Amino acid sequence: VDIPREKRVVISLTYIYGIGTSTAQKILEEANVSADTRVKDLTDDELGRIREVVDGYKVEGDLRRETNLNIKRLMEISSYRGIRHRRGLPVRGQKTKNNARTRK
Amino acid sequence: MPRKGSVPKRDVLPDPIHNSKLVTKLINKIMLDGKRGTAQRILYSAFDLVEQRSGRDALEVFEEAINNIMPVLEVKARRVGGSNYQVPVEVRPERRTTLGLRWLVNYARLRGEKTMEDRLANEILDAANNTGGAVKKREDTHKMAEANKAFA
Amino acid sequence: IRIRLKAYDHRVIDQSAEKIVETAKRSGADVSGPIPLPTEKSVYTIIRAVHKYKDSREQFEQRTHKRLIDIVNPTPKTVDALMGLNLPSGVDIEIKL
Amino acid sequence: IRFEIHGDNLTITDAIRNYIEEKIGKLERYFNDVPNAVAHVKVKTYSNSATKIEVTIPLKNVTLRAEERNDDLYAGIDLINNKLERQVRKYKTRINRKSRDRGDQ
Amino acid sequence: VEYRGTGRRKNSVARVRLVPGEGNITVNNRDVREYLPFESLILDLNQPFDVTETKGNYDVLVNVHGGGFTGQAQAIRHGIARALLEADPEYRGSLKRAGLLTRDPRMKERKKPGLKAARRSPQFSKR
Amino acid sequence: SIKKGPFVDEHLMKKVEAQEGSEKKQVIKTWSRRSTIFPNFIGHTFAVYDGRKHVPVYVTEDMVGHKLGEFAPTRTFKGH
Amino acid sequence: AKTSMVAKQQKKQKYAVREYTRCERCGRPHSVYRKFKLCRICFRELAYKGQIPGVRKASW
Amino acid sequence: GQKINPIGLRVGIIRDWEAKWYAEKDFASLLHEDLKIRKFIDNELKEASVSHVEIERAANRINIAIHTGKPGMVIGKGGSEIEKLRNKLNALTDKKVHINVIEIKKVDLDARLVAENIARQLENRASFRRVQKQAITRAMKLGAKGIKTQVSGRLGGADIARAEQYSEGTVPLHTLRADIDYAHAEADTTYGKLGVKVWIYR
RNA sequence: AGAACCUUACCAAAUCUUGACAUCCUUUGACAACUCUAGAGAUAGAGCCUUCCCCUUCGGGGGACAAAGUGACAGGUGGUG
RNA sequence: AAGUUGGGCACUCUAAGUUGACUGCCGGUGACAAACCGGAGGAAGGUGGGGAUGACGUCAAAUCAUCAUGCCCCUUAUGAUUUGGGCUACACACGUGCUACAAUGGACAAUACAAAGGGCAGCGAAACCGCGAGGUCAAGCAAAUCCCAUAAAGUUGUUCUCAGUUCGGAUUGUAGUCUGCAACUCGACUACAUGAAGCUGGAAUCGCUAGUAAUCGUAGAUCAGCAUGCUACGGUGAAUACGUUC
Repeated sequence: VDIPREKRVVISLTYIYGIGTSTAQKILEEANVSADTRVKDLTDDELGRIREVVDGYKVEGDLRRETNLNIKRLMEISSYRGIRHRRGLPVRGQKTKNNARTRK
Repeated sequence: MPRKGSVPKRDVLPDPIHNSKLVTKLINKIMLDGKRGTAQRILYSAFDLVEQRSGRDALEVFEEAINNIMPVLEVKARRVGGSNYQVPVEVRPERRTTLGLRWLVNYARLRGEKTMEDRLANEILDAANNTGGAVKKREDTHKMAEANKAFA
Repeated sequence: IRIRLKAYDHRVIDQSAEKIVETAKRSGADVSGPIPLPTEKSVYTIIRAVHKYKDSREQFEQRTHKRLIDIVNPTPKTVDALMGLNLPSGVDIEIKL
Repeated sequence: IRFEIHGDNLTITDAIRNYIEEKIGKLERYFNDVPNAVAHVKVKTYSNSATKIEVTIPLKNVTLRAEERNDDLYAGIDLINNKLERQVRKYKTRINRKSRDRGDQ
Repeated sequence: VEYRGTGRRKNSVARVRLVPGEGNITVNNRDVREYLPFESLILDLNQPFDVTETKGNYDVLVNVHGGGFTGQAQAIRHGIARALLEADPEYRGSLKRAGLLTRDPRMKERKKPGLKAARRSPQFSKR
Repeated sequence: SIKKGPFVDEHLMKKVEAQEGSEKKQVIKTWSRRSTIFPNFIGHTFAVYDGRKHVPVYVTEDMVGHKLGEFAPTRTFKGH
Repeated sequence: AKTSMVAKQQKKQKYAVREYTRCERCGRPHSVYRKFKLCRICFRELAYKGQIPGVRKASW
Repeated sequence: GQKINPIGLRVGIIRDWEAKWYAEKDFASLLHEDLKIRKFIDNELKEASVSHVEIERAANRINIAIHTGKPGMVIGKGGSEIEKLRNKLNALTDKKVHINVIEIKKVDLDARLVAENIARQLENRASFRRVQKQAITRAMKLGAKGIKTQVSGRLGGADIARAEQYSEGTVPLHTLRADIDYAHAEADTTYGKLGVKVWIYR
């Protein structure tokens, strides 16, 4: 979709939302790509065969639409898993004393 | 026992390649975190670039480079209170050997390249040509201990 | 036949191994004598204080001394030491046949 | 210059928590001109006799202990700060004999 | 001719033998450079028969047991040193004065309780 | 908490099957900390005892992903 | 306080998850050894007194 | 300082065990049957000059050896109370076979007796320093070498507890050769508990 | 040297006072030694294995289960190192 | 195929019962006064290394919550009995550790070498079936043999190229794996997602004199389940002590 060039494709598809080290296996399954594909890859006939396998995935941005509403559903029921989002609470039953900083 | 007398200093084992005690002592100081092999391999690939950028064999070049590192005067602090408390004192031959090895490695770790493949060998040829960063702090000690010469 | 000799003390398991190697050679036996198995110790590390203090503790250990006796000439005179129960104080004997 | 206060079977108030820092705190702030330390105040009631106050301030070299066995927990600190201020002057004049005229050969 | 010596260092026993031939070691029935990791300490491992100069004389073919690579090495140079004094028994002073024939002098130190690990006391804040 | 037997309190399922037949009553005093929410629980109102005071709550249809105890708060936080 | 909890233990509970252990003479439950069933206080006591069988003191 | 008890150095080093059995499987439960009959023997005897007991277990014939500084009182009148003991000791466990008793000379040089008989000189509340000195002077008179004993708390009847020890003779507590025997009693005086330690040697 | 329950001593509830424990004990009433129902749940109500061993000759005493009892007593991780 | 099997090779090794290191033995100039200093003699040398052991005493030091008892207090309760909370809460503040902020590294392939300890329905192999956490039975066994268990760092090769990038992985939704009446308060992992602070840290401050600092992984006690803690274990292993004036 908006991937960068001049790097290897096993790390290049990671740059979008929704892919981490599945391009090593799952995108490598459907497409006949290799590991050493730089910017000089000629991935335009290979752009189509990755477009068929990425169309099944929720990855490119649209997963964050469903991820946002899952929190919005969770706070609307007002669950203890959901109040901890709206209140800076670590949510997954953690100790909210001194070393609980990344939620503030 | 540093107040019963002096500690008995112990023997080391010289290198097999250069047949030098001074090489093995350089291996032990670049040995970060007990890893003998992963540091000795780097020194064995940090004098080939020495022997590439100069035709001489590096066992001559090593003991020629450290002579621009090893200082002849340093500062030992004597607790005189309101005085300068910085006495220029010459260097014992054991500390003369060690403190040159210390400056050679501690400024090899602060260069532009990341690999100590060539972090080390660049500073050696600088010390072989009496320049660089580990040479210029010897002159900084020779502008500090040689400025307060009123305590010979 | 593998008569198992294990005990807590070392002076007792050695003198009870001398009993079974003596009361078998008097009979028609061909005794492979006592060879010492390695001791299966176990360390227990309690803490010394009544209430509070770690960083000052007493370690405890208990050691079992294992030996074995085997014979390969079974006569009814050799098993008279097997049926004849002696030194039952602090040694158990796991008699296998 | 914090005050880890804690009372053995006594409920600490907040009128004490301002009376401490004016006398135990401020009169030793101008001593120790490079300060970073923690104080410790014990208040131990004894129903048979009285209370007691223990103030310990550790420093780089020499600590600072004092005790009063009074029952008035406002008048006793008038004597703790007296014993504290005496002990700092012992510490400083120990190390303020740097001024010794020693001419080298 | 099999001059069979033993040798220990740092919780690693090493028994050797001496068949005549030339200098060639077969530690655990394989090559040394494919078993010992980086070939530096092997020329320090050849130090005991260096002073008796029996380089092209003896194949050894060690069976080593336990420890690590600097525990398997520095125990076969002590291994053949007990075997070199039944090859050259009058050359004992050549090995006594220089290194190999001393001992297994020292192993790891006991972890005392109330402490982090092996005489390194843990950090406390208030001095 | 395996696939095998998604857990129900089962001293509460017996008390809710009498409720869903005819017109429902709007209170079940219970504890319900152990049980999950599956679609035979919708509509009904439970007074979940949070340790202090049993709190009423009625079951919606988006509640099926979660379990019954996750709703009545026990912290009494608000504070600062 | 103490012997109510001793009486709670020795009865058979409803659940195998409860499975609760204390000591036979030590009231405390919190330092048991399931080969000895002794608290760390009296196991230190009756091994100094030798009432337990063969257990050395220390210094391996 | 924190002197540990002198028996604990020496159990097996220069001494032996007060229980000399073995059980690999079910070590726990039949260890409890020991201190069942270490409480129970100390219940009905009730200072019948008993120093200490020994337990040995072998093939459901479990032995009990008691020392009994006053011998015959546990026996009774020609095997009366010794048979009256096995009428209850064989019921608290299964077998309890071959109950017996041996005798000891020098009735108050074993330290269990020496601590106990002067701890019972404290309920009558009479002259604790002489209660000390009665034990010291009699000790090497009867054949001992080193004697040492103290009394710790509520000393004399006052409020503040004070230890009070009296000693002479070679008492090598740090030497591992030494056959040091100590004991601790629980003398109550109806104003707390007095604690009393002793130390005998040879 | 192992806080989901237990631990747990804390709190909110539901209900107990010879007390879930121990001891004299009296009639030793001699197992409510097991399932259904009602229940946050202990508990409550019924269905119930009415006994257990010896040794007399009569049906007692010893181990017999505790339904009731108090002269009593118990129980307190309540307090003050 | 390693059955380490046949024989027993018992030899070495290992595993356990005992012989030996003390200034015994010399030389100093060193005068006898013991030591010290330098040798040789054994494998070991100067209380060999380490552990255990902590004098008289100090601190009304710490526990009437391991226990035990003087005094005081409680007795329809300050004792009981249950499931349900809580001990896990948080704008914060100091202790102690873990993992890091990398190309003496990171990711993937190969390939080695340990010690200690556990296994009373417990350890559970080799096979399978799962991406994996793991499920199904038998193989062995109450154990120098059977299992936990292929230690890891290393070494060898291919890689990224010096950026908050293939550095790490905190935090949130998807697997419902397993233990357990039951994981919402309040567990343990792995699965694809998401990827935050963080570029070696100020004043200050702590540990450490050789198999020690440093690092790497493995065990056990608790325990149905659960440690970055604790206690033991080995692997690799520096630097530095001129000196007593502060």
